[PDB]
Amino acid sequence: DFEEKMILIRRTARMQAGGRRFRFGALVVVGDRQGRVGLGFGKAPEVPLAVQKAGYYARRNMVEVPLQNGTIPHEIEVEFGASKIVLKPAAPGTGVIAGAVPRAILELAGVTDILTKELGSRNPINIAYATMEALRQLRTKADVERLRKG
Amino acid sequence: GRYIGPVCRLCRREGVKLYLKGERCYSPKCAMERRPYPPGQHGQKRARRPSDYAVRLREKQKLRRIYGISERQFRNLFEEASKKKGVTGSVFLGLLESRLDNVVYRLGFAVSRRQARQLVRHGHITVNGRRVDLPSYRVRPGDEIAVAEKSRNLELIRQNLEAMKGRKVGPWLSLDVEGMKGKFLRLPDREDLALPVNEQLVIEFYSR
Amino acid sequence: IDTNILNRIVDHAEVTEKTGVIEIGPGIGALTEQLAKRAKKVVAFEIDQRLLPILKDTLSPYENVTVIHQDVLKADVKSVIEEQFQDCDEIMVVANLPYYVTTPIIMKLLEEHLPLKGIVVMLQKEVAERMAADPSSKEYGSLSIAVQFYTEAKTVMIVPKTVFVPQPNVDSAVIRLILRDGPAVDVENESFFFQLIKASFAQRRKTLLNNLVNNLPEGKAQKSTIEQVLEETNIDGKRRGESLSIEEFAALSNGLYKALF
Amino acid sequence: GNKIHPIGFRLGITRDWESRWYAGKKQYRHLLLEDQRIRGLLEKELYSAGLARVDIERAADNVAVTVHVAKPGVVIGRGGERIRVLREELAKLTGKNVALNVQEVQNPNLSAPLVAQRVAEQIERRFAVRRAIKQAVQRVMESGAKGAKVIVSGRIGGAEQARTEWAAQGRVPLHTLRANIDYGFALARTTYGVLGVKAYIFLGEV
Amino acid sequence: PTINQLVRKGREKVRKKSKVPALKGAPFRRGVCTVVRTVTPKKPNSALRKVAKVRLTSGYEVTAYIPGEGHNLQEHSVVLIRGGRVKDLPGVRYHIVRGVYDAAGVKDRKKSRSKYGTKKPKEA
RNA sequence: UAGCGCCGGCCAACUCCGUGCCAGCAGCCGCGGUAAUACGGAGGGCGCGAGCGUUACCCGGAUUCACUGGGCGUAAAGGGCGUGUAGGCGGCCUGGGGCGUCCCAUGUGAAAGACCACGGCUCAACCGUGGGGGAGCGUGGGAUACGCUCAGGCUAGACG
RNA sequence: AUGCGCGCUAGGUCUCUGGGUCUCCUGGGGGCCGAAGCUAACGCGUUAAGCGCGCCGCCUGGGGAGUACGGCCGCAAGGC
Ligand SMILES: [Zn+2]
Repeated sequence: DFEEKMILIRRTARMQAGGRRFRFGALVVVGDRQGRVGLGFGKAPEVPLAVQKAGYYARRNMVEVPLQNGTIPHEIEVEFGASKIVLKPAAPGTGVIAGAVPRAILELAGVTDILTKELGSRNPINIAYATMEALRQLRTKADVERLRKG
Repeated sequence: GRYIGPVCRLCRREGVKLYLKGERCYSPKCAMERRPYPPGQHGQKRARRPSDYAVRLREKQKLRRIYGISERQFRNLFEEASKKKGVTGSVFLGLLESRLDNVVYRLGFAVSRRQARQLVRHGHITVNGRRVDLPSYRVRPGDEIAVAEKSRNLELIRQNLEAMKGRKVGPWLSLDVEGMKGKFLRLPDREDLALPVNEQLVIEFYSR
Repeated sequence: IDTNILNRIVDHAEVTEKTGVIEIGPGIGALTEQLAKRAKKVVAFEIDQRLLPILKDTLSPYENVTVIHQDVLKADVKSVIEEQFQDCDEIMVVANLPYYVTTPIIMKLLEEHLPLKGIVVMLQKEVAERMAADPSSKEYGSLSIAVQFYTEAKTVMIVPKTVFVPQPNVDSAVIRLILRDGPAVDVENESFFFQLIKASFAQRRKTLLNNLVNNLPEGKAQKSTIEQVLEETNIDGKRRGESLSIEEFAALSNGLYKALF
Repeated sequence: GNKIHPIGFRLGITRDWESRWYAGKKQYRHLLLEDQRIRGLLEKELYSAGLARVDIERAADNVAVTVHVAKPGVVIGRGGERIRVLREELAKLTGKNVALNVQEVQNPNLSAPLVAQRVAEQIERRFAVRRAIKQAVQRVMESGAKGAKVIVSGRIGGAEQARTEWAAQGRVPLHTLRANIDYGFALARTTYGVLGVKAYIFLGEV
Repeated sequence: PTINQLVRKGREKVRKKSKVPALKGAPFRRGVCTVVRTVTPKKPNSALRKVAKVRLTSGYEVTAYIPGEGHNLQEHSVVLIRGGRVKDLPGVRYHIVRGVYDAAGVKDRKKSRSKYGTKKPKEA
């Protein structure tokens, strides 16, 4: 039912008593292109197991996005660790102006027009988390009105 | 200079029928009905998943190959569409469909865009009662496209417009099948065109 | 591998312990394995040396599956049916075919007059439409006429692209072709029957007269005879060409050749 | 290391002797020689059908050979021709009116020798060792078989240096007597030398 | 820093340093060869690279790299010098344009003729 | 008349022969010691096409001089510490002036170039005819919230 | 290895030194855990490396090098 996307497989190693033990980490985006996005990071000693785990985690940790005309209600600027993401609403017929990682995240959201920029460190995991936070921190006119007026 | 050489190989590479050759690509011979895999020695091997760049490039190449125009002219048209008002995609498609050769093909004078280009270049086509011999000419809503009096009896045009009897033309066009003439009414919509192209990828490609 | 969908195809074939099954181009043996557990006898034609060990290994637990290393075209199918299927009533062909060898592999089987009951295969959706075409659907042509003259065709469903792990360029569809009891229409002049069928659809958007007179030097010489015979058989070269039914072509293949044969 | 034979560890209990008969000191070695010859011949001949077990018993100058095979049709042949010729061969070998028997092993995925010989056959066909082992263990695990383990010796994929692969799944308690562990060995002869395949299967307790 | 600090001092611009001093703001130069010597590459590579010594129209006298399979660079050959640096050879910072003055295009190229300046083989 | 570059990752495009750390390739990471998709040749493919590549230089990516838009415990970075000149900055309440600041009217901001519309070259380049816009500066008028200023007060900073 | 000044942001605990109405309340100083928060991490956390404002001094890859040259100050070694 949910679409799946792949960001990175990385093979990390740790030393043992005369040799190396490997473990694979997988980053996965899961979305329905209607305003639901999940990001999963999964570790396993074997690649398909890692993919499955990441998919599972993504299906758990889901985020709703307030889409209107396939864009973001308001520009945002979120720093996670040493990574920084800048999102800006765009007019229709603009497309997703983003790097590989932000594009991967935002495509499965249903966003069709946006401008983005990465700042500071560009470690993909941190960028992915920062994008997640920026998506999680969005508000509509209605939400803000309810908060203020009630 | 346009592209001269094998054609249905483009059909194969792009993975969509892309009616370029006219009649053959309607018969069981379009080369999509036999060997629909890309050409070459490694045409039928399990390929790695395409990159973002690859996806955008393929989309752009497909859209360009449909109309058979140079990359330079394509980029110029895209720039013009970008600078204009409204949606880039819709305006871009409207600009690609306003070409004289494309309009000629649409109206049914020719079976293919290449034949239409040849007819235009060879002076068999008139616009508002004046000879125009340039495939890249841009027509505007409220223009009269007709076949030159001299060429009204040529076998090609005669049989092409004989086959257009009791056949529908695009909603953004009208045709007087007996009158050897047509009419351009308005810019075609995104919905009007049956293009197998998602122009969003073209926009994204040119953003880089 | 395409999971339970394989078991679906066999389900559309309805084979049992009564039946013997011919496999054309098994590959790994995904379909072959499923067929083996449901069929009394399975025969396979494989010609690729590299995939042979894998296919053999996949067939290790089974015994009622035979593999013959020879191309289908060159080998006499009749003899193979004679030995391999001595003790089964229904003889059926279930296969998935490479893109190049789709139609000719069907035509060889149909021309040979094999005791086959049904051929349930996976082909291109386009080819599936062309084989099973109603009149004047733009799918009507030589393929449809030939197949329906030999075997009744029925497309079951459409297999989407989003099935295979490597996603292909064109969709697939599953068809059934049941061998008719004798020729569909009585005509002794089979060769010229096919000549007429293929000539009549030379130009789809042209008329019958154009597709008739242009073909054949004698035909290009004796124009009037064609017209008068067509009017004799209550047909005319004006309608289209694509609107004719099989029996109409039977009548024409009788009359037109009766004029000169 | 240096694990002892899991069958020899359980000859008394949870397993049984393959050969069951009696002979005095005077006429022991001869019977054993005949028995070994029979086993050799059977291994040589019936390999195609997937032999898993050969049982020999003696009552009074008689031989009751029982062969456990995955595919009994191959052994029997057409109209009982092959079984008959095999019986003729065995009887010609030793004038003891041998009585051949054929049994079909139920669920041939649950016999360790069959698994071992299958893996060896796969290796002979230049397969990928690790993937084959994983698949074999998976197939054993599917149809019950509380424990499974497969070991491939060394000289993997025509390498220069030998190494052990070992894929296993479930409980394989080699230290418990009441285990009922079924064990199977195979030897895979390839162009770059020989390989050893060992399979352990664990079928419940008591 | 504070706005006052920036007003008083400001930000110093960064100037790029030319990697081709000998050229003196020209795409190419003409020189005369003096020494034609084969040298050895930095650690990970081991070969015998052909290198010329060129005195230019400028005051500069620099080592140059001859790209190709074989050359006809003698002790008095007039040559054209081009930008570009060899990663291995420690000191060379220029290439030689093949097929210009005295250097001739490497015999029997078929794939990359623009570089290694050679005429198209008249097919028959 | 159809060429030119590329086909290890950046970056779209894969196999077979020749060589065996040699010949060479190279923008970076690096490929070359007998199974080279990285060198050389073929077949094939990709991109552009009367052009295609290379070198040189400028801006961008460089948030890598950071006004928009960075930092200084250990990554380069707090003066060895005071006193203090110029300079920078600065409580609460009233009133005048209107310098900064803001608004309106107006002169200028030439012509070409830039944007929009319409037209002539058979279209386009190219050109023409109109419409605006424009930082800044002049001149006249207006507003007093904040900053500056002048006058009168207050005690929460400072001092005794 | 932490420039100076001021305002705001849970506490607990141990000390040195004053005031009171004196189980306790209230100031100034010196340590240890730890809210919110900050940090790449270690850690900091009402004595901030937190949240803000003002002013000053510094950094722009690593060697060459705290070198050469020039200048200033010292008897000199040397210092900037
Ligand atoms: Zn085609």
